[PDB]
Amino acid sequence: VFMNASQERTTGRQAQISNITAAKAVADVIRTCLGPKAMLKMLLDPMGGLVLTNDGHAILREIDVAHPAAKSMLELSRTQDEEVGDGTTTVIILAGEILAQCAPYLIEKNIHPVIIIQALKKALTDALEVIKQVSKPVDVENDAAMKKLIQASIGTKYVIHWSEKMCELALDAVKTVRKDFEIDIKRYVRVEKIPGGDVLDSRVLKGVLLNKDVVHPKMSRHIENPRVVLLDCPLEYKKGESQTNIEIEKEEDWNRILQIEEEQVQLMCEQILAVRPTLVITEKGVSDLAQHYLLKGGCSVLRRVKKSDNNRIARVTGATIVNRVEDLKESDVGTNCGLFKVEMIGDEYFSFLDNCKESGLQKACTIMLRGGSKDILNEIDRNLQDAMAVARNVMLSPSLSPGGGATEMAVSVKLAEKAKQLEGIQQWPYQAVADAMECIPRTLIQNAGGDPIRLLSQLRAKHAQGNFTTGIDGDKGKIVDMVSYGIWEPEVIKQQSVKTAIESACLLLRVDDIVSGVRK
Amino acid sequence: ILIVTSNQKTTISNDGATILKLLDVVHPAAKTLVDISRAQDAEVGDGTTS
Amino acid sequence: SLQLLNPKAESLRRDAALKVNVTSAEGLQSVLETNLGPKGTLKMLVDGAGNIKLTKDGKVLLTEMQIQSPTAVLIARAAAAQDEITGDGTTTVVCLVGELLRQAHRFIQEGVHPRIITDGFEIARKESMKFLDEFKISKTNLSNDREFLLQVARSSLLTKVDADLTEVLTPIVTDAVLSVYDAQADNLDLHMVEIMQMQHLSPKDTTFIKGLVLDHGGRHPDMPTRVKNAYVLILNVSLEYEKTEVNSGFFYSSADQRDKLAASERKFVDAKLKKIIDLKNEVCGMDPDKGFVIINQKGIDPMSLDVFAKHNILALRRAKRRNMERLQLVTGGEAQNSVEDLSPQILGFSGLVYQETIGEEKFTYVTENTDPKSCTILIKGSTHYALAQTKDAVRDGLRAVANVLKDKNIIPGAGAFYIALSRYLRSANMNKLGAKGKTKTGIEAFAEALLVIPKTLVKNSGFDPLDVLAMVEDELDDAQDSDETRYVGVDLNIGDSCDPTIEGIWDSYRVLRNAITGATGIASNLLLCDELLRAGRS
Amino acid sequence: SLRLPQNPNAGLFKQGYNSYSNADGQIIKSIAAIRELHQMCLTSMGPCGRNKIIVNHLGKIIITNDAATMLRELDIVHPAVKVLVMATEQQKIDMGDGTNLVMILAGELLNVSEKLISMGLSAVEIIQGYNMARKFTLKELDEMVVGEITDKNDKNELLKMIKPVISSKKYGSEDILSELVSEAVSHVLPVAQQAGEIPYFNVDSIRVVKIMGGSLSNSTVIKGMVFNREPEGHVKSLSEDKKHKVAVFTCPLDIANTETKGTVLLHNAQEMLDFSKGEEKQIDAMMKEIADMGVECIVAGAGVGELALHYLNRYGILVLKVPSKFELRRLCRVCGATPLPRLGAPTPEELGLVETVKTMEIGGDRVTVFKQEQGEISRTSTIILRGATQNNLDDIERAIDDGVAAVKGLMKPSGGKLLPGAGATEIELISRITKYGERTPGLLQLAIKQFAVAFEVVPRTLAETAGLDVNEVLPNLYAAHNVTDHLYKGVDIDGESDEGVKDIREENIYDMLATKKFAINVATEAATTVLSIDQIIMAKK
Ligand SMILES: Nc1ncnc2c1ncn2[C@@H]1O[C@H](COP(=O)(O)OP(=O)(O)O)[C@@H](O)[C@H]1O
Ligand SMILES: Nc1ncnc2c1ncn2[C@@H]1O[C@H](COP(=O)(O)OP(=O)(O)O)[C@@H](O)[C@H]1O
Ligand SMILES: Nc1ncnc2c1ncn2[C@@H]1O[C@H](COP(=O)(O)OP(=O)(O)O)[C@@H](O)[C@H]1O
Ligand SMILES: Nc1ncnc2c1ncn2[C@@H]1O[C@H](COP(=O)(O)OP(=O)(O)O)[C@@H](O)[C@H]1O
Ligand SMILES: [Mg+2]
Ligand SMILES: [Mg+2]
Ligand SMILES: [Mg+2]
Repeated sequence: VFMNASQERTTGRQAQISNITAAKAVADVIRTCLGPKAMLKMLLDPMGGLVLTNDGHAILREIDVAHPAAKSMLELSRTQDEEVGDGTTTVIILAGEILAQCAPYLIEKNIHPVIIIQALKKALTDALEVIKQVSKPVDVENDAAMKKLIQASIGTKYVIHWSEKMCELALDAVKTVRKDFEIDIKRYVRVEKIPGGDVLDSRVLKGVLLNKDVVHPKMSRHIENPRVVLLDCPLEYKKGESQTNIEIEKEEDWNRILQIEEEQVQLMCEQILAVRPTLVITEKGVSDLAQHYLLKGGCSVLRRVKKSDNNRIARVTGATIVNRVEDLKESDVGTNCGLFKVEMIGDEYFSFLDNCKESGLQKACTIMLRGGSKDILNEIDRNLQDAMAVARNVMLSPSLSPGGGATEMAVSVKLAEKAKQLEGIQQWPYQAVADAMECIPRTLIQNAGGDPIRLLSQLRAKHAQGNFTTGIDGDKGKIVDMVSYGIWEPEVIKQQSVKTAIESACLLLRVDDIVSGVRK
Repeated sequence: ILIVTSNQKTTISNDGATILKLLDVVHPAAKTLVDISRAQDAEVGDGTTS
Repeated sequence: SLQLLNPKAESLRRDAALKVNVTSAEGLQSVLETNLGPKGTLKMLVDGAGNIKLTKDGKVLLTEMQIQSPTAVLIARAAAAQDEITGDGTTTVVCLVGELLRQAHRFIQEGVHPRIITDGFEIARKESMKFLDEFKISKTNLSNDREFLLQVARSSLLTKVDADLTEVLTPIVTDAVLSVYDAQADNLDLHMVEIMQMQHLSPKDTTFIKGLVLDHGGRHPDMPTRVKNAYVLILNVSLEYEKTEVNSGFFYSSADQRDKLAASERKFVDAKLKKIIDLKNEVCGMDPDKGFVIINQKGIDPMSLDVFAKHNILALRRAKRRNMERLQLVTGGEAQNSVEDLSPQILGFSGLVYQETIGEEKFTYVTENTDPKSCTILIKGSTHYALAQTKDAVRDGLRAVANVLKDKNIIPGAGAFYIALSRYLRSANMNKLGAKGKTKTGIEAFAEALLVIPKTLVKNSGFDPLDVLAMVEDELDDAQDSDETRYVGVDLNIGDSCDPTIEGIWDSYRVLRNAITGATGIASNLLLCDELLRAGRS
Repeated sequence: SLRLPQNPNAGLFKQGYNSYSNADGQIIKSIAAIRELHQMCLTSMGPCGRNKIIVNHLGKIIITNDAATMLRELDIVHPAVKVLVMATEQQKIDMGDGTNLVMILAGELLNVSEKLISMGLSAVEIIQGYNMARKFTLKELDEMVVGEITDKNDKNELLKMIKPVISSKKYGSEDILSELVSEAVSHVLPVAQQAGEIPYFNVDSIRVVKIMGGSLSNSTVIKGMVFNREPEGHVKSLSEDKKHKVAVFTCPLDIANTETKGTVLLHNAQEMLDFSKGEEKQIDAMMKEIADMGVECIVAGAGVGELALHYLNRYGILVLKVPSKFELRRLCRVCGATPLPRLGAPTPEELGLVETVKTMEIGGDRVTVFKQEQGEISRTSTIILRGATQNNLDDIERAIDDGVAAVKGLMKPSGGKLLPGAGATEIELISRITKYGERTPGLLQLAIKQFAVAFEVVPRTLAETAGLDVNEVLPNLYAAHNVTDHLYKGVDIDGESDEGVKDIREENIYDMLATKKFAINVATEAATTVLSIDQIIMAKK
């Protein structure tokens, strides 16, 4: 025989037919996961957990497909999630259609897969132009419009009923992380969960939330003005780096060796008491003896705190990451701490750190979630990532594109009108771009239960005459303009949807053959 | 050409008429040469190899 | 306890047996309810042999597909008895049993015993008969109008095929029962119509023939296919060599007796055929445009075909048993077995007889009868499954129009009886209760379970059932505000009420009788079932 | 969260049953899956089509560009394909050609209707759309007729009939095979001044005798038939008697014997001595009467005994078995006699005439030739095929069967009028249906437009097999119909096809009216069934 190949070489036209059918199959799984009346999806992972959601990205993380063309479609959700954080299902559902509409031609009119690519870049160049023209700017400092902008994505989720609280929850969190350009990052956004409780009393509080309690019982559970000092090192005597081997000759040496173990922990504790802190947060563990004299000054000792939770404390309290204790000064000590208090919950203890609230480093915060169960917490946490992702685009880009499919439908109309004046060989793939852009409103009408035949016919008749902000009401299923409807989305999500969907088609269209089982 | 089929009976030949008859051909495209060889053997009787 | 008797036995008791009965009924309901109405979907019964067949009747779907669950076997047997005696309404039986078990199980979970629940169904069933006999209407069938039979046939055939084929086939159903009628004896036979399976132009190119059509052709080429006037003659004994029953053998003394003993068999053939030749010239000798055809049930000797071929005699063989009754009804002849007695009175008459060569076979067509008491329907089609589809359509449509003549009463369709029966079974004041607070639970369950039929039609059409019924309960109420019988229906084109009567939709009286009676009995016995068991010797 | 609850309707129908309903995606699963076999009939379409080798389970290899023949042997598990399979067989047993057109048009209606279902148009409306479009198509084809033929007797008139049919299958051979089929039809039809009232014609009249070896140009026409059989007894005279009366017997020529079984009974030795001569004198009384009238040929279907053959050898009477019953009656049509089962002796009225019978080898095997000159024939002819391979001659037989089947399609109805071929009337129907869709406002207008788009495959499939660009000659052809001369525009297949215009009358490519009407009806009915079904129920194995 010959090399590890040639099992069944899918070559010629049938290879591309399987890819268009495979790419269409990925969109059919989450066809119902779009619009305000979207259905949820419970996926069963093989480890033992469960993922309850409707986001296309979180659905496609858990699924596993043994096909190489569908896996490239699987990776597009990571492009959208780790770029903005909203519209992942929009990316997957649009590309499917682009690959599908271009297929008739590939299969029958024999246009080679390179001429379609040249047609799409001019469509991509024109798509950014009309998306730039259709979008209207909006003021960033208007809190009334910002709340309606944040809740546009929440409306397609379960917590639309609590949208009055989530917009206030997300707006306060984004402004805390926002640095005075206007760059923010979600790594300090703490996703700590508390099972049980009501969503109404759930609120954001400035500062951190630990899972641990104090070590000694005599520690003060209520401090007016805490002074936090971060420690990295072990506060206990440690073995040390080199090969050591003390050799003891006299009887007065072993008690001296055990006595210097007590005096070294005294020396590091006494220099900590030069500034007299109230709360000492150590990264690594703590000894039972050093804690005892940390007590003889008025400090408070905690268990080992992982690094992550200390970098947030450094920005909240204003302290610095300190390992060498001999170089401890008064300037690097945290201050302006609001309040200290420990609540009793049956799961674990929880220590609260509040801030005085009154440029410098960006402040961190922890968002309290009080759901119904464990899956409700993970469901609501992903909604905050989808809701807070919307708040970044308006700050980075003041443009605001219309929602409800009006933006993509505007791309469909202009590409359809300009396709007549684009006479040549590029006309057939260029006109097929509009056929897929008019599907993302078609999916909303199908989920709403209406007839998309007459609605889209009524849409195109009023889109040219009425206005550029016309769209479909997902709840009622009638034509309602986005100006009166009062729901808007950013323009950045529309750019990534058009760019990622077209750029994905240019990769997959160049596939000629599929050969499986070569080597590792 | 010396051919020995599964039944273990020797059959030596020079012309391609009976050589292709002994070798039971599975492939249809290779059976085209066998059909013309028997047709040339049936009609004329010469040039079955050429 | 059952494991001590038989370790290999099993038993579900009092909660697991109830869920099995309801889930199996709802599972059978969810699959088979889609065929209800004209907008229903077509099923492809693809067996292991690759046989394809299209149908919408629940009888043939459940017959080919063997049922594993024990509950659905009882429902399939009910559809068999429904299709056997009536031939229509199998989809209503499985939906009523599924809904009755659903609505009943809603109350069994509330802590109600199954006994008083089934007691309410029987009182509700008897109350519906006192509502049904007043709800029906009487018409005079003596006029034999074609317009009423067409719209009644159109209501039954629309639930099998689309509109354009229904308009072509709906005159074929009305033409089936033209001459088959007896006022005094009240005898009407359904089996006299003959269904022939053959491949021809298209399903939409079929047509009705007045007389009989046989699937046997002329064996010899010399006999004439075209016959202007034919006198039929019925034979039943076999004209070929029949071994003498009592074992025997020809032991010839010399070679000269061989051909003579061969001629001994020729004498018995010529003996019975000489009377046939004498029967021909008895009527009139040298009469052009007057043939003579013979229909024999058993085989014919190929040696004797030359005798029939010389005198221009059409001979057919291997005919069916039920066709012997159909010959005398169409041609007006008389059946005969032997040839001892013959006469021109026993012979029938035919105005036109012709044959057509379609493929590797030939079909004999006998038409132009004076007063034929029977007919036939050619089931032409473009495939194998369309023959069975049109055969089931005719066999289901013949019963709907035949019941109009068996009993003159007829119920309006379009869910009119189910909607009107819902209000009547709401409040039984002091008519038939039996007990306080016990029977009324079953009256409410039976009333709510009957309204699933018009809702299932709306679910197939693709509209909301609650919205289109809101105007409908409303229409009936406004009608009541006038003390008038305005029967309302369900139109699936626009999603609005309509009159069943004016528009053109009817149901047979015996369909709703056996459906409600069969569904109530099966729904009662399955609720009474508290434990399922299995036992036997492998 | 490891094992599912296993669909608690599993107490219902067994595991072998598979449901593939809609909403789940049945239409998307089907229209697509069948695109593989749609390309099979598409590649095998046109004069430059590719034949496909199909090896059945028994091993009998067949190589054909005839689509039908293909699907009969393909064991197809998919049920939705099988609706297209036997729908094509209806065209075979009836019309006889176009097997490939009805399959291509039926599949393209499902392929082009992807846009209607995906947009969200109701399935019930699509059936009503194609049905009303089918009615307009049948009514409109009558107006585009320019080939109203009324003679249908002469040989040159059939050049517009048989040669387009033969030009499709193995385009390289046109004049030779058309001469065989056209000369066969002239021998079949009787010589008369005016033959009317629908004269009878059947496909069994023209038979095909396959002989191994020899070039296709060396073939010839035979009025009789040719059997692979060994004559017995003597050599023929071949010019001496000038004519031969041929008796055809159903029963054999043997000392007659009874049905019920008997045996010889002899009470004494006097009958034993006469029994040896009694059998000889018995047949001699029946055999001498046959020789008095001069029956120079006897045909007995069953096995002939040696005693009967011995008496016939000395008189020089030809014998022949002919075991099969179907081919026994065709020989009677040549001579013009009827079967005479009993041995007997015969009569002048029932006995026919045959000019001569000669024996030779055509492809090495000895055969019996019943060719006659100056004799009267009625519905009988044969075409002796010479070829290099048996696999190629099988396709010539079906091509001739489709050719003579078109003659059955013409003479059986009152009119089998022609139409413009080579992608001429198909593009005209696109213009007619495009104008028809705007006359009737409604939601069904989308179905009328997409019904016209399905007819596009007929011109471009000839261009794809020709190695031409579809996006150049197809839109250029529409400019030629702008405006008789515009009706005779078609698709050219030649190296000079850059212009994309060739007149039809230069080569006389034409198609039948009744063939396309029956093909469009069966194609629409095939697509009507596939779009009407929603649930498909399988079974185990
Ligand atoms: N209330 C609404 N009515 C109509 N369309 C909506 C509505 N909300 C969102 N959409 C549409 O749904 C698409 C996706 O929005 P969203 O559900 O927030 O993102 P994702 O698809 O990531 O869940 C947008 O392109 C928008 O046009
Ligand atoms: N004596 C000869 N001298 C030269 N050429 C010869 C001679 N005999 C045969 N040939 C040539 O060589 C070829 C021999 O064909 P070959 O294979 O031997 O026989 P076959 O073709 O029957 O199997 C022929 O094409 C012939 O032209
Ligand atoms: N055209 C129609 N419009 C409204 N209802 C109909 C129509 N045709 C049939 N029905 C309803 O469907 C029910 C069952 O009819 P049918 O489908 O013929 O029997 P089955 O369900 O046994 O096949 C009837 O009770 C009738 O009310
Ligand atoms: N020389 C030619 N020039 C142009 N067209 C041709 C030529 N030969 C064949 N054709 C076309 O090729 C087509 C083949 O059709 P075909 O599928 O064989 O017909 P059917 O489907 O009725 O059997 C014909 O319609 C004919 O018009
Ligand atoms: Mg979103
Ligand atoms: Mg040689
Ligand atoms: Mg019915």
